[PDB]
Amino acid sequence: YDYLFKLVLIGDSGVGKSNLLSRFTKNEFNLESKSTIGVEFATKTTKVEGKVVKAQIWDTAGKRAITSAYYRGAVGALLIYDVTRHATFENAARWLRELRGHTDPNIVVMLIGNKCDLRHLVAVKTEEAKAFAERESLYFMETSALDATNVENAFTEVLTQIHKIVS
Ligand SMILES: Nc1nc2c(ncn2[C@@H]2O[C@H](COP(=O)(O)OP(=O)(O)OP(=O)(O)O)[C@@H](O)[C@H]2O)c(=O)[nH]1
Ligand SMILES: [Mg+2]
Repeated sequence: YDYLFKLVLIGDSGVGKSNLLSRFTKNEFNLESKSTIGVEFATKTTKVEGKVVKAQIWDTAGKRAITSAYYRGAVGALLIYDVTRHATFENAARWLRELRGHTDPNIVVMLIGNKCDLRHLVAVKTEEAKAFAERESLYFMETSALDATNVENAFTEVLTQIHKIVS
């Protein structure tokens, strides 16, 4: 734990939060996936622009005054929606204002369109998502936990920019 960056994943149920966490930390995809009970953790150590960082990534259910303990100390946040279900992207702003009720204004937040491997079912055009990120100063990437496309880039990018702030 040279420096340990706590990151929280948030977003509605079944957007792929847990599988995202699984593919980044252990490189595996839980097909047999159940809704997350409580909060689960997973760490990974990587070196961002030349300084070894430990990420300590928190995960919970999309569904208890545990929110404050959930967000406490988070210096990063992945706002995940499900590219194929427009209702997941719509209440991302509602996750966003909860995430800013319980964190610092300078947290590094990436909006994430997960499941980009389901190309024939995409219900969210990337320019409405890019518009929402522009409007809110969010980073943004499309990802597939199933294919691993952009998962590492999503996390390391967050980690790198966290590093630039506190370095
Ligand atoms: N095709 C495809 N399916 C995915 C992808 N990521 C997740 N899924 C599926 O979507 C379902 C939800 O996965 P989870 O990671 O458990 O969903 P979640 O966001 O963690 O939901 P909660 O933990 O209950 O809040 C699972 O059945 C996955 O198989 C993806 O990238 N591509
Ligand atoms: Mg889960």
